[PDB]
Amino acid sequence: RGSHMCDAFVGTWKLVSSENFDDYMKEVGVGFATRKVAGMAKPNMIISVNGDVITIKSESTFKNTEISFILGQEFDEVTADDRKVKSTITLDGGVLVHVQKWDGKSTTIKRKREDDKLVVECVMKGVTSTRVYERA
Ligand SMILES: CNc1ccc(Nc2ccccc2C(=O)O)c(-c2ccccc2)c1Cl
Repeated sequence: RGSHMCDAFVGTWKLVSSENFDDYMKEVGVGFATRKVAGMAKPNMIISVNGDVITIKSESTFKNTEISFILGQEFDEVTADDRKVKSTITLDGGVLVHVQKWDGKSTTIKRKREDDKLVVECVMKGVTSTRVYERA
């Protein structure tokens, strides 16, 4: 297999900035204790591609999580805050667009390359949080 555009996401990433994440978690429905502990965390994100399968791992003092998926194909995901969601991830003009559905609710997580950073935008019902990662 040759190179793919999504190889731009591959690597080891560390959180360097976070904005409005507590308000995003509130809108998602995360409880007080989980919001406080999750808000302290500085995750490392490890992204790899093998054939059609993309794997995103998050390692932190709060939780270690991992998803593997094929673009456009729905999968089960247990989130760091212990939601059991149905997830679909697609590539839209270079942006990984991740929709999570649960309990009649929906949230969208976008992952984009900007300069040498990986920018994550989390959106729920008018509330956005921006989390910026740099290469580890
Ligand atoms: C609603 N709850 C919630 C939602 C998103 C989280 N994290 C991320 C998810 C996707 C892409 C990126 C991130 C990131 O963390 O940037 C976390 C979280 C996961 C691990 C540690 C801390 C928070 C939590 Cl709890």
